[PDB]
Amino acid sequence: FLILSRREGEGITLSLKADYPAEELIRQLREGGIRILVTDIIGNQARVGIEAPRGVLIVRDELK
Amino acid sequence: GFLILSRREGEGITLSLKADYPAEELIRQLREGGIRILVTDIIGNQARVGIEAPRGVLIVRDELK
RNA sequence: CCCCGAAGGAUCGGGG
RNA sequence: CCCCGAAGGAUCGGGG
Repeated sequence: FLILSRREGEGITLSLKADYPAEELIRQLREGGIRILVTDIIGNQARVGIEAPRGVLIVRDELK
Repeated sequence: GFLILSRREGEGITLSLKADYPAEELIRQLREGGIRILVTDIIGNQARVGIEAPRGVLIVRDELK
């Protein structure tokens, strides 16, 4: 699980790591799947959790 | 053009890839689009969440099985 | 409730 | 600010 705070209007982008083997990934999902939990909301700040095979990159949008 | 659904503290979303979509085809769609996650709005107890993703992926609120 | 941070895979960290 | 919906790909619909 990875945890980041977003406000209204802020996003999160899920590329997939360039290196990892193509087929490799696909099974982990057909089995695993990606999990998006909204672990706690407070005032203006949503606090999200993301759980994803290690071949997916997760970046807050403001990281280019 | 993405998918909108409200969640509360502790509520989730699970992203499946449709069982019929080809293995090799999906990859193409992420390689060129990624999957995006906007928090469109926050109001009180409920978070409003936008998710943009290739028809290859099934977006379901965690409480539908 | 604010504020600030977070290249972080952790249900993140720090301040009023 | 609440309520309740939402198998829905649409920055979702309904009531105070």
